[PDB]
Amino acid sequence: TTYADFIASGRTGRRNAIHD
Amino acid sequence: SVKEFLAKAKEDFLKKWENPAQNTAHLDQFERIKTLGTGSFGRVMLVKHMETGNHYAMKILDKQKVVKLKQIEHTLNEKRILQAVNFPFLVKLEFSFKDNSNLYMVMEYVPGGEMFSHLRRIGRFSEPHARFYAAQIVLTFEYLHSLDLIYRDLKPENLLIDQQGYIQVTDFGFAKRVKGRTWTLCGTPEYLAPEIILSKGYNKAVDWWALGVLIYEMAAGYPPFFADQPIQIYEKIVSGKVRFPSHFSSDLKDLLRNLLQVDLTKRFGNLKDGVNDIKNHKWFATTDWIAIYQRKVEAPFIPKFKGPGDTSNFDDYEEEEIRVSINEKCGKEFSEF
Ligand SMILES: c1ccc(CNc2ncnc3[nH]cnc23)cc1
Repeated sequence: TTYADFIASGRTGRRNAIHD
Repeated sequence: SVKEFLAKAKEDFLKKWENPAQNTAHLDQFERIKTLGTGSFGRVMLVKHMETGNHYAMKILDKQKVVKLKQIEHTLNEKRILQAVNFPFLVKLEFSFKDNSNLYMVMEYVPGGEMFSHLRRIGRFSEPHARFYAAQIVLTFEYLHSLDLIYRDLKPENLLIDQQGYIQVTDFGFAKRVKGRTWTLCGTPEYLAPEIILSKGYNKAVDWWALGVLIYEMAAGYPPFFADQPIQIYEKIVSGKVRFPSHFSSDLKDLLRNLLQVDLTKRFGNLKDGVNDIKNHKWFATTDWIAIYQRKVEAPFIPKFKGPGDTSNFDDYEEEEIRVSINEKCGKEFSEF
């Protein structure tokens, strides 16, 4: 499922901003 | 009347924008308690103002780190804008000052924690729960955009939940006052509009795309474009192929298709009717806009608070002691702060 793919991803924690 | 409210709000903003408050407190007036959240330039700490007994959230920026990261102008934008704005869903800046080493922004303490924490724990919000939050973002952006401000960092991490279960927008590090188009590559990978990824000149419509990402994430429990690496997220966004959970209402999907519109001539918030295309959309039919602004709508979720100064709605962070150099650093870079 998409939920299981999200939960197993490395992007479920607080996401950092990007710049420049 | 919205036009009338906004014109008066603009008069108020312009006076503070043209004549900014500066050096309104000193570090030794606050007792440092605990770190509420972190960043590239320092931290946001729970503090206690000794004279009043009030608790505040103090953002600390190391001037040398700001300079190294080429965030000087963005930092000056953050403080200049925050001290000038006034809206129920924007965190108040109580004080600002600087010392030899750092920049300080003392803001209203929001004890309920980040929307991010509650969303990840619970999994997803129901459509009425998501609609309640989305409505507050819609009004906040209508207010910011009317003042020529682009927010550029919408995400659950930056949305705090107050004692009344209402949103307080925090972190103005990418906020900018712009009448035309702008070019800076900034924001969060999952929330970036295709215009930003494609190094095009962009405007306020990027905030409306970010609103589409937020509504989707609150109602699905995961964002519409995710992958392990930002480059893979960018490929998904530029295609803009969006798949919706089966549980999303037909009205929710229609709103999201208009918000996550790669074509700027078709994006809601960007058309001739502006924000009204969003506010009058079927998914918002049950929303009383005036009652949202007035905070008279009952919140679907009220956080727990075990008295003043409690931090349990926030994660724990490693503490680093504040060192203030004997020598002034980056004086000229930050003179207007
Ligand atoms: C980035 C996003 C969120 C946080 C947590 N801030 C925060 N927490 C509590 N009260 C506040 N008022 C002003 N800001 C805050 C820190 C960094």
